Amino acid sequence: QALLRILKETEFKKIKVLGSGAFGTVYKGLWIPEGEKVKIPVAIKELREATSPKANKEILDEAYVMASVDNPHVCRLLGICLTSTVQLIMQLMPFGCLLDYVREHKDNIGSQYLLNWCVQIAKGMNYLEDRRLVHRDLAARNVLVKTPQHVKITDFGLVPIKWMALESILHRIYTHQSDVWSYGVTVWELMTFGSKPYDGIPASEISSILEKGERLPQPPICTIDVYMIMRKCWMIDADSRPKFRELIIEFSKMARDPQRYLVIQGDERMHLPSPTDSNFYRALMDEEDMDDVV
Ligand SMILES: CN1CCC(c2ccc(-c3ccc4c(c3)C(=O)N([C@H](c3cccc(F)c3)c3nc5ccccc5[nH]3)C4)cc2)CC1
Ligand SMILES: *CCC(=O)Nc1cc(Nc2nccc(-c3cn(C)c4ccccc34)n2)c(OC)cc1N(C)CCN(C)C
Repeated sequence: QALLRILKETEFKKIKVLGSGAFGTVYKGLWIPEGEKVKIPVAIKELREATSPKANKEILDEAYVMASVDNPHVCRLLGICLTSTVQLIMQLMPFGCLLDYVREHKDNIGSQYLLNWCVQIAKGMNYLEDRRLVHRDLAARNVLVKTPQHVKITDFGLVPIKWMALESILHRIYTHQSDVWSYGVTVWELMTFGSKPYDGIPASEISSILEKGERLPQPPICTIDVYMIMRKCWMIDADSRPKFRELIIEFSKMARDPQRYLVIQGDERMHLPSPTDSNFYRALMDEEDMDDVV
């Protein structure tokens, strides 16, 4: 219970709306420690509804779990303010979500970032599986960018039909193997630089298209090796889909040599940060003990 700090309304302020997500609106905010003069940027989620003391017990019970995750690629809940409409606090990611990031640097990211992102998302998901926590809403929008070299998964354990496995659409079954399905769509989002999956198709017909056997198409920058992993994530039998621990190894193998698995125009004119630049980013923005990029 020492991982979730109970906050007062007077020690933080919302200053700008960042967007809208699960159970409420997310703001960029400022934390002002009691008796201090500093202003610390934070992220604040204010629920879209009023709550009662009783429901706040269900909230705090889940909030203690959400604050107990410890992995470089999983976001941790930091605090909560039980003010009628509950307010949650986590670290603010200045680079935004990976979905917006990949759209904004479209066709200009490079293969080595993309593959390492897949490695890091799989590391976080494999961590959640080790904790026996199902995400249930993995998507590019829920992958935050701490630095361009370091992403973290957020908002797990809380309808996105076009990301859900077939057994989740048909029977609301959410397992770690259905998280693998959503991971496949998330990678598809990254390889298409943020395209909307099954765009233009009504949600009510998605289950039919999956039962008929059709899947999202192969991105032009993807070799067949990459598309196959995506397709193996979308097999109808959940236990036939790959494990997150296997996805880590496979995308790490492809990251040890990126240009053979992604075909991008100008890829050599990009490249990952030099160690000099990597140490600069980390001393300013990312002091965590993350492993390393491939
Ligand atoms: C009858 N009634 C039905 C529903 C009700 C209820 C309502 C809310 C939560 C609940 C309880 C706890 C969390 C969330 C949501 C929720 O959305 N969370 C995100 C999360 C999850 C995991 C890791 C992580 F870093 C963050 C998250 N996004 C943020 C954005 C900005 C600031 C803070 C943020 N916090 C944590 C549980 C039950 C109680 C019973
Ligand atoms: C994908 C939408 C998005 O996340 N946009 C931005 C997020 C920023 N930081 C941040 N830090 C912590 C938590 C969140 C967060 C969590 N959830 C569930 C959200 C839902 C909707 C919106 C944000 C959410 N976000 C951020 O830092 C300043 C900026 C952005 N924006 C607006 C775009 C990114 N880029 C232009 C800077």
